[PDB]
Amino acid sequence: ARKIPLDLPGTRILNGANWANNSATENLATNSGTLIIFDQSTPGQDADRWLIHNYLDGYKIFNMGSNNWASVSRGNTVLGVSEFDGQTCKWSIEYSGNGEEFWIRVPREGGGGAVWTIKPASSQGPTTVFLDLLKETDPNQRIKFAVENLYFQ
Repeated sequence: ARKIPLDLPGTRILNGANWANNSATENLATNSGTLIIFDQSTPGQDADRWLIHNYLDGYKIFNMGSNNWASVSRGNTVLGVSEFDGQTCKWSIEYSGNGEEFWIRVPREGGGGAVWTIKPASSQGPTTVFLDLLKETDPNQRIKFAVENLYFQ
């Protein structure tokens, strides 16, 4: 509950009422990562289901449908990448102090890493994940983990 659900591959990642989806690329040329889309609809089998596991001093976040890891992009966004990279796929997961909400943060020595920030990309959506400086009162930065056979079945 202030507990991160590890090794539970049916876990949904929520911001508010929306949950995170990811899909494997259909592009032919080399792809640098796919968007993490927050909504209340799921695009493909298991696209909304995530596995969180320890990785060194942090965590790795894996999508069961896309076979991608959530990763720090070079453009201050969070994208799903098809191969694990320890330099981009490790996250700090820090309890916010409220409820069951957490911040998912770029690892940074001394703290202060930028955090997952769920925002519409345009007035027409979609709503995706950015890496912005932490504002402790910003609802768009608060992440919750909804466990299968608890909040939903």
